[PDB]
Amino acid sequence: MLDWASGTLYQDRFDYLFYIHCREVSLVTQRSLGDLIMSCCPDPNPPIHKIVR
Amino acid sequence: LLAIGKTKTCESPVSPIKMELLFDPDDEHSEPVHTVVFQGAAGIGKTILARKMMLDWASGTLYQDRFDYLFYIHCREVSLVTQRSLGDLIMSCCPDPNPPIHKIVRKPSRILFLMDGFDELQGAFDEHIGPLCTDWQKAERGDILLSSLIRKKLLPEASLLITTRPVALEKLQHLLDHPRHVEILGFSEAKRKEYFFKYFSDEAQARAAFSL
Amino acid sequence: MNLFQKEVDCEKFYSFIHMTFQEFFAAMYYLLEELKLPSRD
Amino acid sequence: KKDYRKKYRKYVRSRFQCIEDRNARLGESVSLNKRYTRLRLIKEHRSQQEREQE
Ligand SMILES: Nc1ncnc2c1ncn2[C@@H]1O[C@H](COP(=O)(O)OP(=O)(O)OP(O)(O)=S)[C@@H](O)[C@H]1O
Ligand SMILES: [Mg+2]
Repeated sequence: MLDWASGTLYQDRFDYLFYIHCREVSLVTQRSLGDLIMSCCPDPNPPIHKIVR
Repeated sequence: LLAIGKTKTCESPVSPIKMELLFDPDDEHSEPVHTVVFQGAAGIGKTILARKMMLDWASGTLYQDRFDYLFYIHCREVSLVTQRSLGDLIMSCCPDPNPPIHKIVRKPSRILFLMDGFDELQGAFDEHIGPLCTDWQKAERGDILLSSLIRKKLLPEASLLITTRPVALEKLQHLLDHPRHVEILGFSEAKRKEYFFKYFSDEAQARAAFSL
Repeated sequence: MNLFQKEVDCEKFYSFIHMTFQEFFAAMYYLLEELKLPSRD
Repeated sequence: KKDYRKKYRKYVRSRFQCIEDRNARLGESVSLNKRYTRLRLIKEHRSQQEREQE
């Protein structure tokens, strides 16, 4: 993750390496891919209809 | 403990930390820190140092760049039951019928959230509050809003600063985002004999007062 | 609460702000009026 | 114009640059680029006798 962010690998290919820890993500409630992308994306709203496009 | 009790008067100079670059990255090409934790004994200068930072920033003596909205937030005053929303928490320290929030909080990269007396709420953090709001236009429930701010959900890229007595440490370490903390000591050896010259009027007073 | 890390994990090891302060508190224990701590003689 | 890629890269590079050990008293993080070596990765071809001998 850090190497990609600094631009040391996977410069092309992809640009949205969404780290998702499994322990933290409890699976009962409502987890939606929108929220799972927001959590690792600091903003009131990250552009999803553009990121996931 | 023991030596300072005896006299701790021996020459023991150290390398001091400055205050303007408290948030700068450790190296020179890394990432700037987004949390600092001042910790010291009871009544050693946490609140006075926070006030000094606030007043110096207001006068334009430090952090001219970086951030321009150092929102002092005392912990004791902020009771956590009712509805505390980041909008109200920014209004309280912002004299106006309405301060521009959809504009102030639109650049969390430039903010400071000076706090105080986090020991006032040690008891308050015990069960991990499941709801962790991420918006400043909601009824954030108070203590939950405080926990979210500490964990950097609200304005995740908004810098922080927490002063606290050394009474939590452990429970606090499960909420901090790798914060660079600073321990406070007090006046060292000459700062005292300089404090007397600021408390008392003239040399005639200060000399005898200190000697006593 | 100054916490010291040894080996792999750190422990609490509560401490007083200063030895003279702790001595003053011991004196206050003696003066004030009421496992067993040192006989109040 | 708003290279949200740039902003996300900055945030991730800021949030993923320090590694706190198990016994880390407050504010004792260590930089990954300092305390990160390189492991050994292999496309597994480990047989049963190979595993036991290993
Ligand atoms: N920088 C300073 N220079 C001189 N005197 C100071 C300074 N800071 C604090 N003091 C004195 O110390 C007193 C309290 O200092 P504080 O640090 O505010 O105590 P405090 O830590 O806020 O009390 P706690 O621990 O939060 S309950 C003030 O009334 C001042 O007289
Ligand atoms: Mg204080």
